[PDB]
Amino acid sequence: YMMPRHWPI
Amino acid sequence: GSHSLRYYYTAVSDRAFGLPEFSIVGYVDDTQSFRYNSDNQKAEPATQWMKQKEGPEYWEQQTQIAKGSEPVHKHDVKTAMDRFNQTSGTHSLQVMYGCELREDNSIRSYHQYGYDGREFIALDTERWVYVPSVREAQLTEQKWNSPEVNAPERNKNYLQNLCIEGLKRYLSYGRAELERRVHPHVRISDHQSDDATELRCHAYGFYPREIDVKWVKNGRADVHSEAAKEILPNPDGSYQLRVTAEITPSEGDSYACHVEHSSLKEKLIVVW
Amino acid sequence: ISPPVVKVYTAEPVDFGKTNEVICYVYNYHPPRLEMRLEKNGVEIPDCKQTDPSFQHNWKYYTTKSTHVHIDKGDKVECVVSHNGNPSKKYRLD
Repeated sequence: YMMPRHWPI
Repeated sequence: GSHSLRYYYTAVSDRAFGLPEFSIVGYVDDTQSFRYNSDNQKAEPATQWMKQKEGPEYWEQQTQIAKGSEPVHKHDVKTAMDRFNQTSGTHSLQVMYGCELREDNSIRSYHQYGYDGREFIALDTERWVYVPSVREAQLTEQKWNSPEVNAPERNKNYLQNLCIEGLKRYLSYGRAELERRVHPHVRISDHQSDDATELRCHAYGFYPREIDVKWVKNGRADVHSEAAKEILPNPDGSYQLRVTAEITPSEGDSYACHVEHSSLKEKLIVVW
Repeated sequence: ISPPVVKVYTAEPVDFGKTNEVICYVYNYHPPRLEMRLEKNGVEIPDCKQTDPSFQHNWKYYTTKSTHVHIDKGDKVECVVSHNGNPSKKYRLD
């Protein structure tokens, strides 16, 4: 499974 | 010994021929396994042994994660440029993360952003906080590390669980084909002449990637001559290597190519 | 900017008379913008097939292109590669 999203930087 | 699942994101500010604006590939330990890109937004297996193993359920789950990460990344490449004062030019952002399972029950992980071919910001694995490489990733460092966002504790829960859960599962599906030993054909040749002679030592068709091939004179290691370990890949599992050696100034006498691979005992090939 | 390292080769040893799995492996380049094609005596290759550009832990992309093509004696086989939009460079099989 791959990582959900992450925040915009 | 160890085995790894790991994902590679590449995102670019203007597309080009071949490149979509965003795309993903994930390796399971040497094989390429997963694939996605922003033209026709779908997550695909990339190797036979992933086909027909997980249901339609999974995959649409994955396609949605990917379709969600796509816009936040096209966005980040435009933001990064801003911290550096760039208006013209194409620019890239790169993401890497992955877990490694090993040893007994040992877990290792990493997660890193790269803006152009330079590391931007990255996660400390024991301390669990993002440490920037650059001034311009200080404003990111603070957003992510903050209590309200707490990205270290989120990704920690993925890196120590889902990643390995999914690793363990994909290792199962590709069990028959990942350890699978296939071993080298070898074909010596010796280009040209004049004073000394060349001697190529071509090994090919093997798996895993690791080997050792020297030229041995009677019972002593011979000479460098250029390149060094350029183990090249074939478009299956298989791999390939060629070692050269400028030799016979004039004296002659019994040269030989010593292959040493994980499918063997030794293997030794004679002259001509 | 990091220019490409181009390697061009046969899966098995080269055998004149029959088809051949012609390969070229380009790696250690950045940025990822990259054109690439096999030819035979200038004639481009009617067979295509290219793996996806990923990158290494150093952040430097790699990719390969493969073909089954018939080879006689003489006739040059070549892998033409361009990085950014810079003029193509030609690399001979051996």
